[PDB]
Amino acid sequence: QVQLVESGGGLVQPGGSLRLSCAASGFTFSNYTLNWVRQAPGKGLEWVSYTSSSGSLTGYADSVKGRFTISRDNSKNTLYLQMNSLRAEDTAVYYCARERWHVRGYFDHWGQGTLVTVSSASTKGPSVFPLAPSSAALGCLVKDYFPEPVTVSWNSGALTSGVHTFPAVLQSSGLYSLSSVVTVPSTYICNVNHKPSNTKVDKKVEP
Amino acid sequence: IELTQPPSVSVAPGQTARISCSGDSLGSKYVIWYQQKPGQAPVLVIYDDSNRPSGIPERFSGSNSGNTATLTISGTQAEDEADYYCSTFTMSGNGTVFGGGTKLTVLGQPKAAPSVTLFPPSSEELQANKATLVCLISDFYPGAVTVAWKADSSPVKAGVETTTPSKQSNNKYAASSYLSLTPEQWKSHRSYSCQVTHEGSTVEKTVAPT
Amino acid sequence: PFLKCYCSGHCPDDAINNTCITNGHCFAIIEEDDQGETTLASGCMKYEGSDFQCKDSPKAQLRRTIECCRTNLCNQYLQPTLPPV
Repeated sequence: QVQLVESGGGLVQPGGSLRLSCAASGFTFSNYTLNWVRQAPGKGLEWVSYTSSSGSLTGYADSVKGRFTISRDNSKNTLYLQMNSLRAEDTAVYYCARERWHVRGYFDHWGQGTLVTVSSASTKGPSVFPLAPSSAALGCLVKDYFPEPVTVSWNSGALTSGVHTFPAVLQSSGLYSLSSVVTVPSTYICNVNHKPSNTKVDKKVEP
Repeated sequence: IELTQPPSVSVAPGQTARISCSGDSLGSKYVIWYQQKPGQAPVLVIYDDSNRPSGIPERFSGSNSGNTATLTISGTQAEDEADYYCSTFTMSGNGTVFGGGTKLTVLGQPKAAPSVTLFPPSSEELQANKATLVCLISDFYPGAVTVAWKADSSPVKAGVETTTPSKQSNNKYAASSYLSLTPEQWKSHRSYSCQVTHEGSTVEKTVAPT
Repeated sequence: PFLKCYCSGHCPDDAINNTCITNGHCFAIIEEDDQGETTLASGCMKYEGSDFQCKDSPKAQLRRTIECCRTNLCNQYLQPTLPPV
């Protein structure tokens, strides 16, 4: 009953390095090729690296060649990935995966991944800009903050109906932005609260 | 060397779903398919172009010829909603390559086009030497859109930043996309546009400088 | 396509039984899973263009042995053995 468990992920600055491990069990480990495969939050699968069963053949994705070194220790039952010169592009959930061939290779078993997140972000309050209505919809652009979460109320709780605050993007920089938009007809303010950084901005939005 | 899948595909309950995967001479390569549900590891569903691992339902089959490989899910169910990725062996560095994956929606409600609101950069942000266009997409189903920005009808590659879709309180989907510009870039074009494509159908909103 | 192969374990459902046509090669394979269980299979290996690989698959699992040949029905006479350990 194969098992594969990644560990060692987490936070790092750009230029940093982490080492990921993944512990195998339920199979004679040194009989199989292992892979690293990753996935940036809500994007697609990207293959990173393989080592042959005996550890002697090794292979990489152009996007990581020279910065990541895969390896294994058939003594322990442990596969490694040394990630150096990290970049924002490297943030992704990392999976180790077992290769198995019938006629040709497939990955039959995967760990459940560790998240690696690369960012020199470390608490910064957001800048708020008003989304001026055209002639009606209007909003607040709450921009460039970190880390989650941020609350927006309108006219200190009074304005409740017709509001749609949107979930945030995780930008390349490693910072977030979100928007709250309210639908009205015809005096309006957003109360952006970012507890993580003692920031309370009220921005009166107008025409 | 490069696999192409449509971003999203949807079917009515019970109907057959076909998910395609295409690239140069794909049919001379063996294709492998994974299903992936929110919060978990991908799962092998088809392995030489068309073998089912024991324990994946007969409902799933795959075929491959020409430039096109296809995952076919006959009489499909709610439980089949997931992302599917194709893949094959590349000789670069001796690894594997994945399609961009496709989201299979099993229609649990009537299909609904998104509402798009587009805001230009505020004059306040412009004075701080920055510029962001905010494109708010909402009330759509299934929860899959492809977003394209235009300056004067030329595509805009850089500085776009899009969220994945999230369920709204009413079970339709929302998403946002932000385009970062230089103030001089903003003023230098005649207009910018946010183009949202949903279920093969496009809705477009557009803004202009002062 | 112009080659006929024996098949079992996983035959394409365009089988007149235990026969697939291909333009590539015939194969037989043996593999043992994570318990001592060994399963046989044979069938058609599709033509892969410039690429080809039968014995030389350094990335393939150890407990697997596959053999290929390119003559009408050549794989009936085919008896791959797992290495000994």
